[PDB]
Amino acid sequence: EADLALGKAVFDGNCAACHAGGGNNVIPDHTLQKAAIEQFLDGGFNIEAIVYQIENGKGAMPAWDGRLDEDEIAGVAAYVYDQAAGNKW
Ligand code: HEC
Repeated sequence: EADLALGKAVFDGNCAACHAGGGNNVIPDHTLQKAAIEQFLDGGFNIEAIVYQIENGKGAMPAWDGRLDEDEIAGVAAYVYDQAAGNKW
């Protein structure tokens, strides 16, 4: 599901610290656009993957399974996925 209203509100405080504007801090190449996600998200460019990765915490990335609820797990994923797909980053 998701509503961008909520999803971005989380992003701003939670994700942006690394991925501000579809960026990174730790790995300045792994963004959140499709050219990154397609290869660097184990599972490839899918919402279900992003859901099932955001919670699990791939590599040098905090696991969100206990921070981000069945709501914002959907919320922020949907947000970044839209940006990614659209080129709206
Ligand atoms: C810095 C402490 C991070 C925070 C905060 C978040 N992410 Fe991240 N993410 C980070 C890194 C270094 C990586 C790559 C790890 C590796 O093994 O090299 C990622 C990866 C992602 C991906 C997959 C695509 C990619 O860039 O490799 C996605 C879809 C992603 N991250 C989403 C995401 C969201 C929505 C966050 C807030 C809930 C978030 N990340 C925080 C580092 C960091």
